[PDB]
Amino acid sequence: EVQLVESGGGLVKPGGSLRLSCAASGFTFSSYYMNWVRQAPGKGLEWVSSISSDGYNTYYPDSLKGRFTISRDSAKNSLYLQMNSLRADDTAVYYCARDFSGHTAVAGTGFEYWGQGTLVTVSSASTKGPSVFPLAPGTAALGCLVKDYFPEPVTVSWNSGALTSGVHTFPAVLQSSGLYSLSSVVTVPSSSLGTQTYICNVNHKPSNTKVDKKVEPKS
Amino acid sequence: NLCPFGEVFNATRFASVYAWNRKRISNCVADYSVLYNSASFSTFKCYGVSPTKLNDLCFTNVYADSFVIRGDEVRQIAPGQTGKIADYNYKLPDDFTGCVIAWNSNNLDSKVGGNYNYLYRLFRKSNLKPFERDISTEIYQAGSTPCNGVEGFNCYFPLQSYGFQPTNGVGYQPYRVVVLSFELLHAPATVCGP
Amino acid sequence: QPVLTQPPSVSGAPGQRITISCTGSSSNIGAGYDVHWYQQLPGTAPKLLIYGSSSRPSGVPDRFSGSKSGTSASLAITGLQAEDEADYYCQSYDSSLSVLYVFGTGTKVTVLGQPKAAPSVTLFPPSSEELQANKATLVCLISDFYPGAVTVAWKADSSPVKAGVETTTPSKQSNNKYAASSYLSLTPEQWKSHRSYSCQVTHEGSTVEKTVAPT
Ligand SMILES: *[C@@H]1O[C@H](CO)[C@@H](O)[C@H](O)[C@H]1NC(C)=O
Repeated sequence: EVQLVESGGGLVKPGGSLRLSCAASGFTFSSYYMNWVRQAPGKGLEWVSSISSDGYNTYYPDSLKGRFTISRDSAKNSLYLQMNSLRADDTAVYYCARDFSGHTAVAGTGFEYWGQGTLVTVSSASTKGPSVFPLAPGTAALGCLVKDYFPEPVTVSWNSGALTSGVHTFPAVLQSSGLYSLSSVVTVPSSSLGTQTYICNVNHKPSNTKVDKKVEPKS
Repeated sequence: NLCPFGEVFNATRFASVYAWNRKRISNCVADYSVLYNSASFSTFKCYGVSPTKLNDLCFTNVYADSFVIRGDEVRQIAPGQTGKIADYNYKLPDDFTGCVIAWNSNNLDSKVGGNYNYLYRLFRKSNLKPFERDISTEIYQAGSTPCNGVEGFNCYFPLQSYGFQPTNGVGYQPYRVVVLSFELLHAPATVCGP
Repeated sequence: QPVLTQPPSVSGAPGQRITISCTGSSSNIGAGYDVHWYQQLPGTAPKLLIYGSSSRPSGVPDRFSGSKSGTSASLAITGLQAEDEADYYCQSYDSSLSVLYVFGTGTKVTVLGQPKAAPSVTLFPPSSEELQANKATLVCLISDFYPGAVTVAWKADSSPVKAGVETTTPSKQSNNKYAASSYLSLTPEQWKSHRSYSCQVTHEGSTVEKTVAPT
């Protein structure tokens, strides 16, 4: 019942500023401490910031040197993290978390609930939209390739999410040009290729791009 | 003739914020250097006077107000502040002259399973005037219908318990607060400094 | 100050009991603060697993247990299952306003007893749309192999292709197996000028290869 959804992540130039938002639902918002934590890609977890239930107390670690600010809004039941003087070392997936209940023994010590997390990439490069190409085909392989995009991440669904069985999405690779590329495939029976259309949907939030590609068997 | 600041700060038991304890200091010399040089205080903020010049001045009436609050509520003990504690338990005036001292007391005022002795006032009809102390326990009418002395629909007990635990976060841990108020009214200046 | 230390990885076969240690100091664990354990599945956000150093929320089976003593804590998993392969993080609290929430190093737990699986290799030729854009990429997908250690080579009809090869490190699949991908980049000229292109995958001394043609 407790929903926490993050947004605002993407590309930010080094030294720039970025605002991350986290919408919360399913609980009394003004009754819990709220927190921001971060995880670098393939690295551990680091607590970033904390705010009290009323919103007048802010807590940060000295490592951040006070360039992060946390605020909360009960009129929208949202939590905001503002980041200034950003650098490449701040590139990470950021989660908004809800603390424990005030009527417990571990109040204000942990992170009971977590959000989906949003990727913040600090780079001197430029955000670029992706190009989606069809990988055309007893069973057969049916794929589509997302190429030349920056920064991470992208999400691939099939037939607006209706198809889930046999869908394998592969991790991206970093090309020498500095652009990412991944592919998504699915194993489908040969007969239904003659009766069912297959659409793959690619979402690239940092560039605000959505693409629907039709993959059809050639020859 | 040393001022008895020891029995206030070094006291074993502290009162609730809604029933904050008050002691008056008179006919003595106060060595404030023992206070501001001791780094055992989380917050030590003075308004209208500095800790140093306090040792060179005299005042007619000085009051030490002792109570216990939450950590994230220590911010409310300041002039021109709004919040539950400030509005309903302890209010400081805009022209406040004096010092506010607060130190963590988790090892003393917290216990496993919860310490529920400390209470604070949750509701009131109007905001609390400065230095006004309210210890009434009448049922707060929160709307249209009267309560007749029972709880329920828009009828709540004005006082709620804190529930301090040792494992809680620093914002939930108990804090002991002493507010020193020096007034210097049209009266003999009974307290002074060396 | 500054983090809690855990073993980098703990492994065990399905059925036995494994333990993950969490070494704190007198500032966080020895200060009287509880320890929490979070489990992170690959590609997902961390989820609370243990709170209060011994208490589990709803949905956590009794196989997970926690303990703390002195300046250390421990998480015990009894009857290991293939679904427990994940990252486990311990966490504590510091009274100092400059530290507060202290996170553990993190431990990767892997479960043994899986049979070695030959990789499933599928090769794709450049799409007609890509050639219309003066580009061409070869896509080689590897999936369902164990252990996660493969080597990928590309052949120019018999000949090396080391330029334009991008290969991803093997990543854990949801079925506890592993997947990987390799890409070859070239202009349409080399694609057409060669009869065939081969993606070769070597795994445990056994090689599986696929070939595509511009026909
Ligand atoms: C509390 O006792 C100690 C004992 O040395 C003393 O130094 C201190 O002054 C006393 N409290 C205060 C703040 O006066």
